[PDB]
Amino acid sequence: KTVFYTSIDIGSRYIKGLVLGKRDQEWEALAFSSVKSRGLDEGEIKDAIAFKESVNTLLKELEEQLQKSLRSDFVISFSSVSFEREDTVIERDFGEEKRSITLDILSEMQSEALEKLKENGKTPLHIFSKRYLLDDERIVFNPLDMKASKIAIEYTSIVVPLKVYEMFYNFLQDTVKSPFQLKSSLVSTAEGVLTTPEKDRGVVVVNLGYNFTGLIAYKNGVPIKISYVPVGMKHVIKDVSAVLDTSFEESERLIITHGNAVYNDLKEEEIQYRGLDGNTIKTTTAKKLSVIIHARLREIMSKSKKFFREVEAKGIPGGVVLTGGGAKIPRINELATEVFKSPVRTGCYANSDRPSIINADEVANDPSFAAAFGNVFAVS
Ligand SMILES: Nc1ncnc2c1ncn2[C@@H]1O[C@H](COP(=O)(O)OP(=O)(O)OP(=O)(O)O)[C@@H](O)[C@H]1O
Ligand SMILES: [Mg+2]
Repeated sequence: KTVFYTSIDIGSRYIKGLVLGKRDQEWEALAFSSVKSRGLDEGEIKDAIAFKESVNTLLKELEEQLQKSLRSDFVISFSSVSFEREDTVIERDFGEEKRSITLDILSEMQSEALEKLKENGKTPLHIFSKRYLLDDERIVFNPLDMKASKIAIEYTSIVVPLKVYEMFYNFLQDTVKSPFQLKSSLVSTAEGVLTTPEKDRGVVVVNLGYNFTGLIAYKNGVPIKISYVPVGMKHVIKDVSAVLDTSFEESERLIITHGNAVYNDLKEEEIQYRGLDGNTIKTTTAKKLSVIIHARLREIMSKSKKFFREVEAKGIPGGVVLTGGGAKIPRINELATEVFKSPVRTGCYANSDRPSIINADEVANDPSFAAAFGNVFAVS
């Protein structure tokens, strides 16, 4: 039997869809597509009508490719500036009795934790067992099948204000014709591009998103910090449009097709583009475009450099993994290496520890689909 794993990644610019099939442990990419996101500046959906259709267009495209009808459970991730880390510990005392830890005991405890994390108007999207202690002072890597008299588990969780949660939940409930689970797009991205030795030794994931740049760091298998910089790709595009009387659409087209993270060695070859709201065709050079881009990019990083240090107080054995649309700008890793002074690589599903899904060559190598993959594996 082929069990289906549907996944949606709601971004401020694009909504990515993906459907994976597991059969014998035969991960395959049965369907996938991307669509222009609508109805939300970001964080908030300011036009649920426009937004709901964007999600339906995606759903149509997906169902069509599958020559089927999606009725399986969905895993939907979305981006927010309000995601944050929260911990909680849960303990059990079986008295003098020396009970053996089973999966049941572990899920009860994780459930106890989920409840506790639901407070202060926040609600957990991801939970990670951080450490295990059997009857005070015996750190184990896996408590399962071990007999203890007492057990304490510290959990790390990524939470969101239920205010934001409701917003997405309500609208998606009237669009997705099946139950689902919301997830952080930043955490899922990390889960879909990182490697175990990386999540373990220490690594920083820098998502070069649209409205902002997301920051998340892992150490010892779980995230230890998460934040962002209020500077994203949207700003690089505003910059290009400002310097060149061009429109925002034309600005993005240029960035996507001619942009480069290193301008110093480019040729001054001519590049044409339509002026602001007119046929008036104007012209720039390859180098001038990249000069405008370069500035914005140096800011984004130089600005997220304090995060690098802030976590350094708890790791670059893994360096930085760049993901998101920005990660696709040519030679951006080269710019990042100079700014962060550490090893920099591009994140995508292919360069991860994760299973080598079959028929899935383009999206698995696309940084923009990282989260889509993460959503599925950030579960089972
Ligand atoms: N191939 C590319 N080369 C360079 N820049 C690109 C490329 N593809 C996309 N971008 C840039 O990335 C932006 C989209 O970023 P991204 O794909 O991270 O957005 P998103 O997932 O919709 O947003 P969010 O960060 O809220 O999840 C575009 O506005 C564009 O400027
Ligand atoms: Mg994204």
